[PDB]
Amino acid sequence: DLRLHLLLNTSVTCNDGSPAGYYLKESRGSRRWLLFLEGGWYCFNRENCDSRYDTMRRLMSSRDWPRTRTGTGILSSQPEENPYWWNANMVFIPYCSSDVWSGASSKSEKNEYAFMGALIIQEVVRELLGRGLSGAKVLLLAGSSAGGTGVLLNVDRVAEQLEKLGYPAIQVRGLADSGWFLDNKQYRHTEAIRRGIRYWNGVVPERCRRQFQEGEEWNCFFGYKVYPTLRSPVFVVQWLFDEAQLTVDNVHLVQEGLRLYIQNLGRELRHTLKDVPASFAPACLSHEIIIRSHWTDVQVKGTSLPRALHCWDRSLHPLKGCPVHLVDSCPWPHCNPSCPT
Ligand SMILES: Cc1ccc(C)c(OC(=O)c2ccncc2)c1
Ligand SMILES: *[C@@H]1O[C@H](CO)[C@@H](O)[C@H](O)[C@H]1NC(C)=O
Repeated sequence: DLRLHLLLNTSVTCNDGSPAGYYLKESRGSRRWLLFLEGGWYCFNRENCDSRYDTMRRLMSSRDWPRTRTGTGILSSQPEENPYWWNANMVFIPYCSSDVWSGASSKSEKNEYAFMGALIIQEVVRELLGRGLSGAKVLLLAGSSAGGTGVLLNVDRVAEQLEKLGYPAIQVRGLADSGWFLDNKQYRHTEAIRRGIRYWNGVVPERCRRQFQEGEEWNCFFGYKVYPTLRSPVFVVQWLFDEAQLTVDNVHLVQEGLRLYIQNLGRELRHTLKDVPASFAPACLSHEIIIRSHWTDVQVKGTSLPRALHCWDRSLHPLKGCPVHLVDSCPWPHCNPSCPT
């Protein structure tokens, strides 16, 4: 079990002004630290945030959080469940800012809600340095869905923060799960991101911001555009037929037009990953994420995700029998027999 700690700086808050926090399980025989960002869509104006506050309140508030959580999948401490990093120090950071981990805006006389995702990550890191993170060799910033996009937006800021605080020996890396989206044409008929950034005072990585310039920061929420601007090593996990991508595209899984649309989407996703040397992209229709207990089952070309992640660790010390670039080439959901059932 991971134990809850509410932030000691109580001005770094969830949407409703309650303190943000993190769940921690220490492993004193390890210098590896895994910090996982929870996902769960976002809200982008007063009216849709009010609706989320009525029926998704744990994603906007710490008032009802439980004292403990069980680590699962990549956050499990059992070797059978987690062949990759079972002995690491484990951190789960709840998503209570509704801003894709991008916000830097406090509640005030003009703001009904606080959007502080980018500042929550910074404050968690700062408070962990006093609890053993100061001695780490590797900090892996991981996350799923909105948390996976959050990794892409924040990994280089964590690296810069640790450099400026005087910890240049900690190697910062990212693991983005299910957060690599395409700004494609819908099957039936990006503005939500543009509106959100303004409402949240959202921030994006500086090298990407300098390319797209003022007003066009929404581009940096798209992995294929932001990834080439990043300096930290990043491993990308993405289903070729991701269910959230299909939802945004107004597809609900077939006649000829939809067959062509689905095949073209898988081809486009594969194309965006061609020059991503550390990646795992199975040809499956899924919303399943890396904290699920059976995450070990899926394989690409005979290699599982825990194995590919281990090979990535070795590569940061190509390797014989230890691949890190694993992208399916077959063109239809479940053409890989190991897809989640
Ligand atoms: C679940 C989730 C979390 C965060 C983001 C940014 C998501 O993607 C989009 O909002 C988006 C995708 C493609 N075209 C336009 C918009 C989806
Ligand atoms: C608490 O966090 C805010 C926002 O990052 C910061 O401005 C403030 O200085 C912090 N307080 C302390 C005591 O560090």
